[PDB]
Amino acid sequence: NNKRWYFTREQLENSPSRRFGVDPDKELSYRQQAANLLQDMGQRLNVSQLTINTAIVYMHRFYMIQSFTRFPGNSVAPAALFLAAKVEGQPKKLEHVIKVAHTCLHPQESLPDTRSEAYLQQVQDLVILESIILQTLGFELTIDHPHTHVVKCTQLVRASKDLAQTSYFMATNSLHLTTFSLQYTPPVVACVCIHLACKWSNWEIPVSTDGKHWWEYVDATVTLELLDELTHELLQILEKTPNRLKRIWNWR
Amino acid sequence: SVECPFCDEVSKYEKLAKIGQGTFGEVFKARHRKTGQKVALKKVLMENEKEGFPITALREIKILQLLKHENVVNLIEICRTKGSIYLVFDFCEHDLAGLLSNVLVKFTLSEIKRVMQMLLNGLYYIHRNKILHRDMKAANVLITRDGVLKLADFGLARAFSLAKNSQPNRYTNRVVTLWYRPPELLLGERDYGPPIDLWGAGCIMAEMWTRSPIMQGNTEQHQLALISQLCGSITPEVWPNVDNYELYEKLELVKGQKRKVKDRLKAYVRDPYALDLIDKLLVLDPAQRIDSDDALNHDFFWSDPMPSDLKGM
Ligand SMILES: CNc1nc(C)c(-c2nc(Nc3cccc(N4CCCNCC4)c3)ncc2C#N)s1
Repeated sequence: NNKRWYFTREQLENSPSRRFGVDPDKELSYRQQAANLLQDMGQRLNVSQLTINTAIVYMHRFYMIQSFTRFPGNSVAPAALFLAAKVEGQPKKLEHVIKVAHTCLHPQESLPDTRSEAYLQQVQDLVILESIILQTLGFELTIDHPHTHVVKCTQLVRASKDLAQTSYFMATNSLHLTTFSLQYTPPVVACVCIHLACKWSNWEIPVSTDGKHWWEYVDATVTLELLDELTHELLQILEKTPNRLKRIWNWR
Repeated sequence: SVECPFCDEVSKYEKLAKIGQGTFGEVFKARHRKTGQKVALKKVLMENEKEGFPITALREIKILQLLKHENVVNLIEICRTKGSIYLVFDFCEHDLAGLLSNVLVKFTLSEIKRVMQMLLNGLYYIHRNKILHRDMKAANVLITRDGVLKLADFGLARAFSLAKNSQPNRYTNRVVTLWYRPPELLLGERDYGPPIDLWGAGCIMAEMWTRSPIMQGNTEQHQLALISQLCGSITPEVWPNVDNYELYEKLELVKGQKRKVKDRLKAYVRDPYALDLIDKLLVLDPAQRIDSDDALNHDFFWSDPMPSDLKGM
């Protein structure tokens, strides 16, 4: 139903992985790395950032049910991306996804003879995994992403091409870096991204003439207390991430 | 074996009887083992399917999940097997193709009105939600034991979108059963929309009296011939710019024909309003063809005898 894929913090501590002894910190990486592998493959497969984001959410959700100890991220990412491309209508071929995943995971290694038994096996493994993903997610594949909501909001507040692009950037990075997707509705995450991008640009959105703050035009539930708590959490991890901030840093 | 909270084994249902031997995939009537709830099972076919789970099935599932309406069949859940996959639907007692092909079964004008009303209402809903059904036919219309009509079989359905930028949509031309297929498609259109479903609505409406598909072509050319013998012949006068399919010439369509829609059906139908509505559904130019909204407003639904419930039968 509606609260099915949103979890309390307390629920996030008791994840399938913990259960099997994976520290919270360790688990987080595992996620960030899967998101990285997705981003890398997706770019070479030439699929949209939207499709990559979809596979990332699939991955996030998958691991609220399954454990990294049983299903390693290097196995799941390709299957997830394979699925997300089919769903987002940018289908990429099974053999092609296999190839690209191989070079990413094993840059030096040499692709197996497609005639081989070893290769036929990995083809079959991807298909099996896609099916385990479909079933774990219970066939719920339509994903709402913050980005839809970002665009709408950043137009309504007449942000510069720059501010808007920075907010879209925050959105994409929230998926790679955080479990916000498992906790907050996309529209709320969109507000968090726009807020942070403002802070980072020194931009301030003028309080409407009604005395209503912008986010109130966006989500009823949202409060500034929540926004500051969240932008802080997001900014912290951006700071840990080598070179990420450099990308939005005003070098002048 | 592995954690699977949200995908139940289909064994929770007990198979009663096949009910779809030759219509697409195998379809079963079944019974929930605890509650007795009757449902329909459809297995997802895997005939290579060398590309994992069929992209076609993903599309249908996505669409079934989106569409929630009294006149649209309801996907309850998807079940695994322990390997296959099944779409589980609420069961519907009747099928309009069946009821119509049954000499015992009889409709009053009042009920026929009601049927058309529900059908048109279902179309209005799916279109409003940017979905084209693409397989309008009697056999894909169901009716529940309580007389509620449901649009079924979204296996060829597809989302659509508007314009844009003067770049035409390039949707698939190979859509819709031949007998129910609109002129546009037969003339090679790939930038079509909701009007194709309404053409089908027309064919079905007429079928409510004739008890048989009005235009049973054998090939596209035969179909186009039949359509011309009924709706007049395809003329840039009748259908502005029709002349610009690279298939206008190749078709070499008949050109003496004049519109006989109301004359040829005059016999069976009788009711003036019914004939008028059918005439406005079976219009050649998709752009002059009535839409579900206007159709629902048509005097056919607002004159005596007013539309009534499906009692008995
Ligand atoms: C057209 N393909 C279909 N798939 C499903 C799952 C269908 C369906 N069918 C019923 N009940 C029902 C009752 C009487 C007859 C039939 N069939 C036989 C005659 C022609 N072929 C198809 C219809 C089916 N209830 C719910 C669903 C659903 N979804 S029909």
